Amino acid sequence: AQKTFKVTADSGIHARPATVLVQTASKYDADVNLEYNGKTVNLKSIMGVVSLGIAKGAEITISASGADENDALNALEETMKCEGLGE
Repeated sequence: AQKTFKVTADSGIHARPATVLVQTASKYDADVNLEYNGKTVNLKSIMGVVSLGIAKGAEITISASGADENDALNALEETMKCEGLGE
């Protein structure tokens, strides 16, 4: 499944926020991906997510595919909202 968000954090997704998203994604069996502007990366890789240079105002899609895909997605959505990263 997938869900789209808008990035609202001023400094966008640098290493710190990227680490938060990966630590959550890392807890699930599903494959978890982050798409931005037509580029797709593993959400279980910090370097992968930082390489995008995602900034404030960006639209991103997160998908999960597997046995815990729907709880994986919920987790990430909450992670994202609690941290002020995106909504």
